[PDB]
Amino acid sequence: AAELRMATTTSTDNTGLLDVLAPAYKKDTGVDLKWVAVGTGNALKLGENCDVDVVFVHAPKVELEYVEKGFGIDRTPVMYNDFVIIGNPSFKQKFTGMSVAEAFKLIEKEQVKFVSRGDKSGTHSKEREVWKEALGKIPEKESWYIEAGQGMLATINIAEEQKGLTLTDRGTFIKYESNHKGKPPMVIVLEGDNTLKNFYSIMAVNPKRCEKADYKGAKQFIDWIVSEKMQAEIANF
Repeated sequence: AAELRMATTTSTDNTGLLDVLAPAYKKDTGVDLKWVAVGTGNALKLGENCDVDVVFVHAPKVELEYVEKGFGIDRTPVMYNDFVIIGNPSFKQKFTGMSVAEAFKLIEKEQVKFVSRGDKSGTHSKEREVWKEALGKIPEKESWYIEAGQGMLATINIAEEQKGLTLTDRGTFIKYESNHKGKPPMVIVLEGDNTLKNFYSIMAVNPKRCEKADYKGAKQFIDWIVSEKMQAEIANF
């Protein structure tokens, strides 16, 4: 009967993360998670306006703005659905033992085809971050660096078509895999590096501006997530 009201993002909702957390939380705590999944800006606006108790999003840029502006507090990452580098089976041997930075340097050196989302995407700005960390620059103008301007799944097909590489979240690759049953066009070629980790952030609505937000409920949920049992539990999804 007790509940906690959450504004989240349509892409976050689609990962199923929340559908995993909610039953587990109800079991430990007796509280029902209730969420609405909208646009990023609107998810934050819902917290800004005192419509929810907590906010759950996937965009570190604005998350930080948000905290700054005074809208959210207790920013708390939940790691999930890590990014991986994929390409045809040829490539796996190529990078064995390597960090992402070492592999990307190699990609540049040998000029292997790399396909970027090249759209307004969470995956795209992440992938840009990875090149920046690896080379100190985004190879935007290199002949081998192609910007598709397409959804994740379309840019995987382009990478496959041009016998090159791309960066995708694990969830989509799983979907891609269920499509091409049998013998794989595409295969995980690099994973695990810390810079490839994926985080979704929970923030509590600031009680100082939202007198009637259930900040208690918010802090309880956040503490639960942050707790070792759930830290260890989450890592094992």
